[PDB]
Amino acid sequence: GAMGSMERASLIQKAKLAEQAERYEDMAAFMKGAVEKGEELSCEERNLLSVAYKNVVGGQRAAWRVLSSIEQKSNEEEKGPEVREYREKVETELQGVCDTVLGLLDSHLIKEAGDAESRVFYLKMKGDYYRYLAEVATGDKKRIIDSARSAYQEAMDISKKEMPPTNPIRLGLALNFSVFHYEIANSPEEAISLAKTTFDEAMADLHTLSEDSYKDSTLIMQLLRDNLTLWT
Amino acid sequence: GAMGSMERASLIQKAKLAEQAERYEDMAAFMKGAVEKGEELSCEERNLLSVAYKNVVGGQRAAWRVLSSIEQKSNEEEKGPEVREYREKVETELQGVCDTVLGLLDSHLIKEAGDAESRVFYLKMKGDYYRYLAEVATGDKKRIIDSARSAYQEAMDISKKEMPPTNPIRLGLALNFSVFHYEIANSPEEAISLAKTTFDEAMADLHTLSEDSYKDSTLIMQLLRDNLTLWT
Amino acid sequence: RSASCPSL
Amino acid sequence: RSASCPSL
Ligand SMILES: *C[C@@H](C*)C(=O)OCC
Ligand SMILES: *C[C@@H](C*)C(=O)OCC
Ligand SMILES: [Cl-]
Ligand SMILES: [Cl-]
Ligand SMILES: [Cl-]
Ligand SMILES: [Cl-]
Ligand SMILES: [Cl-]
Ligand SMILES: [Cl-]
Ligand SMILES: [Mg+2]
Ligand SMILES: [Mg+2]
Repeated sequence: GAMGSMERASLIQKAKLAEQAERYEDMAAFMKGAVEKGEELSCEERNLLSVAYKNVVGGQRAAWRVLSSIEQKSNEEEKGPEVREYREKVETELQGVCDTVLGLLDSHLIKEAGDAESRVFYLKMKGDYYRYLAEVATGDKKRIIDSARSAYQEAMDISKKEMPPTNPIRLGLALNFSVFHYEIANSPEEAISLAKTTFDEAMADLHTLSEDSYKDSTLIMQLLRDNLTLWT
Repeated sequence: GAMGSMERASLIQKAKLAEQAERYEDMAAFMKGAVEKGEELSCEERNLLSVAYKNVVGGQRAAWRVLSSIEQKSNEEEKGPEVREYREKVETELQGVCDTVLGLLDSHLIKEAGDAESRVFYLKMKGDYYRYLAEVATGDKKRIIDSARSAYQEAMDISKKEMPPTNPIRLGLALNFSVFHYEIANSPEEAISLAKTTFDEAMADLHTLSEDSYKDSTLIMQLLRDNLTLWT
Repeated sequence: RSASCPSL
Repeated sequence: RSASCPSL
């Protein structure tokens, strides 16, 4: 496509407007449109893509959790199929959005990504979208979990070789990978160890940053520390 | 319709679930479905209908205002047609939602409403949805404004004859009608006079209420007083 | 801006 | 619940 007739620059402009109006679903469609033009994304464009879909999927994940919890409470008086039906409806939409993002990554964002920044970014995204599929999977959960792990590990390998320890995406990758270990893969010890080593290595690299870079790194570092305080 | 195959009671149940999950768009579709079954709505059902659409339209109105304001700032460097196009897109969707609600009221909620409670409720809704159309209208603004006024006045006439002055819907009707006068019809004096007389008449009827009724009336009364503090 | 009756 | 990296 519906965005096939619009200029790439117009889609990017509209995505920024949709962000200001908090129209994340529109923002996502504009950015899908932009990606399907077939040109590589700049840093700012990758960010818009990421914000759009994280907000769309964020809303669906929160609804899903509300509904699963009502559903689980009902399996402790008989209320009919409605709770399960609606939970399945929300779940199905959630899986379609994740399938949309993973399709974009596979056609052809990841294979065209040559620079460490872009490649790490896209592999992290892939990890996160499999992680979201894993949160709702029951019967294939194992293959989904392994696809998440494999994308995260590939991104971690490149980020460790190619980026400084305070790089915000390296940090955000490690944070999300640690949440994977703790909440999805049932490995709280792996989670805690990754969070601690990530925090410590960033700490020792703060001295190299400007005041602005410093502010960006330390924000993600606080979330690592918040999780460590929760997990310990 | 898409809800034509689902049970009325199942649509109502799902609407309540959608509310808990903050899926207002789903909530609205379920309640449209429920209305199209052709049975009159109970008090609780009317409330669900009202919450669903007010939230859907609330989101669109806020986006529209963000975009109009960017558009107006651009008519003080030339940026192309994108801002206007997107503002028009949001506007068009907003007008479709208002058209959906007014269609439901006209087929056949209002004409089947015999009791004062239901009839006031539906006429107020009609006033509010024309008011939302009026907020975005430029070229027909006059007829839209008059359709709003006429629905509000008809509801005010019934509410004054049939309901006590502290009745929450009578109060909420007067509040919304006063906002109409101030923001839409350019009659700040009418607005202030309606708010004051409404507040004063409720004040003198508080003594008749239980503690629970008392709490419901006084919440709306505070908003009247908040507007009076703004307008004076 | 004036407050209208909130959702609810 | 653990916090993941926020949107941005
Ligand atoms: C939150 C996202 C995963 C990221 O790394 O952002 C960098 C600030
Ligand atoms: C907010 C709506 C218009 C109304 O009257 O609610 C009653 C509490
Ligand atoms: Cl949205
Ligand atoms: Cl459903
Ligand atoms: Cl992979
Ligand atoms: Cl919604
Ligand atoms: Cl558009
Ligand atoms: Cl009328
Ligand atoms: Mg029982
Ligand atoms: Mg200039």
